[PDB]
Amino acid sequence: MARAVGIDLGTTNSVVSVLEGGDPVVVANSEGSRTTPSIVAFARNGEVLVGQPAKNQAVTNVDRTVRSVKRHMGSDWSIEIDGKKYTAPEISARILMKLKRDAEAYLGEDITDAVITTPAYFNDAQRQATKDAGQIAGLNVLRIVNEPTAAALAYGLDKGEKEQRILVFDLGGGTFDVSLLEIGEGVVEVRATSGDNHLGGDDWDQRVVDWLVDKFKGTSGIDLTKDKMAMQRLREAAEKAKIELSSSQSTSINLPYITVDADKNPLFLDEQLTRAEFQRITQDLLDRTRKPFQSVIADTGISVSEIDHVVLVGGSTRMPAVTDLVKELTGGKEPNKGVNPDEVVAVGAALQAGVLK
Repeated sequence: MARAVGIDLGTTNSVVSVLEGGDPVVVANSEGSRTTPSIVAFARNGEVLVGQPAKNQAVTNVDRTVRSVKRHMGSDWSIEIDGKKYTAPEISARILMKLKRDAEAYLGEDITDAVITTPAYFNDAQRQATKDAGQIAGLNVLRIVNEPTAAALAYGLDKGEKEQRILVFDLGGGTFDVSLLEIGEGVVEVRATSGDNHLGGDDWDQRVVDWLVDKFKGTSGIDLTKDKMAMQRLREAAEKAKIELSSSQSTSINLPYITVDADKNPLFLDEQLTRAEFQRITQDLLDRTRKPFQSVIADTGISVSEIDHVVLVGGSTRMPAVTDLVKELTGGKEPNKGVNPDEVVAVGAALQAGVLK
């Protein structure tokens, strides 16, 4: 009975984990992925789309698509859709709802209890909105854990000396959260935070798209930003291009017959993006992280040599550009690998759900 799911109710992507005999296992979506886009869309027929199909229709159904609702949880923010205003609690509850339903299917049982994580900078109103979202989704929020806390829990960071210094570098899709933590008897307390609420993987992908458009245009003279379908697959290509460059030095973008030019000539986007070019481009954004990393270090008065452990969360931290930056940032103090960065927080949450009960 102690076990329950942990939910990483993320800004752009949410993840569910569950303790199975004490072993946190990340729950897969009905869509075939363990990572669920934190998007809730109302198709123009009264149909609730949560996750990837909400993402798929977002560009055409922006009218009724809510993305990154998490950014407004502590407010009175609501979207009036066909007679009903959906408050940020309710919208995020729909995520939780989908996530609950898949976990139910996965597990073959109804899990009512859950730890849901929130960013360390969320205030209690924002945490209460999260609790409310949980209750709306039929979840009984056991506790809310800060995402940095959960991240440290995920790696089982129980130092034999109790007291431990954690740097948690969170580069998610749409947000950047830096946090220094103090661990004591399984409790991971926050000492300082900083970050950039508008920097994440979305901008790194976006620069790849921009590059693709710029090079396409450079060759054909066509503004691909004017065609939404061009832009959706450019984002898919960009996403995967970044992913490939997390290990490869080069990746190939292949989007044939994208759109229509003046002469109806075959417009095949065929581009080679090197990891070096990728950095030449994206370092405009990688450099934005250096300042808030340092501001946490400065706010606590704790040098990098005094950090016992570094935790990287957010899938964008899988990039070697980020990894090497972390190595400079932390004096070579090596980030702990073994849990997927996007799943880390969910893992910790699941763990706290068992510890807690």
